[PDB]
This record gives sequence, C-alpha cells and structure tokens, in this order.
Amino acid sequence: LSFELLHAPATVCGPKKSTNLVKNKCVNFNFNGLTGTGVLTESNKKFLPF
Amino acid sequence: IAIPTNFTISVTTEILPVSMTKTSVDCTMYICGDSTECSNLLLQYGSFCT
Repeated sequence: LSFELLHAPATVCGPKKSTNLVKNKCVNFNFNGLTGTGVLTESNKKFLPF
Repeated sequence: IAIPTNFTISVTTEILPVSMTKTSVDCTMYICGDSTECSNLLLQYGSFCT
C-alpha cells in the first residue's frame, strides 16, 4: 500500500467518530468541519436538500 | 393702508421627534461570541466595554 500526497484535493481519509448531546446543554460542537460553541435546539427551518 | 375685512382659521401640523430606540450591546458577546480565549484577550484592552 503506497501513499501519495498530491496537491489535488485529498480524497481518501480514515473514519471519524461521532457523539451527540442535543438540548439545553452548552456544548462545543464540530459538525463535519463546522466548529462552534452553543446550545443545540430542534428547529422548524426548511433548508433545501443541498 | 390695507385692512382685512375677513379672516380664516388655519389648522397646521408640526411634527417633532422626541425619542430614539433604546438599544444596548453586550460588548463581549458582540466581539468574541462565546469563545473563552477571545474573551481573555479582550480583557487585555481594559475598560472599553464598560
């Protein structure tokens, strides 16, 4: 298994863990690279699929 | 000389502002959001928020 790091966009990366703590908890959060801090609450918004 | 033989009663409107909107800003929440180390850096600037 030979590994090469070209300048092209990196494609193969290993798996990533996951956990959740949803309501009324001040949490540092990392959603697929979107990092922040705050309280997570269920929403009525209607994001388009993409 | 010229003397008036009649009169008119005129109602005219004058408009004057008296108040603004009372606004407040949480200096820390505006500048640093909920980042602890940004707040620590902000303490280095003294009493600007106050």
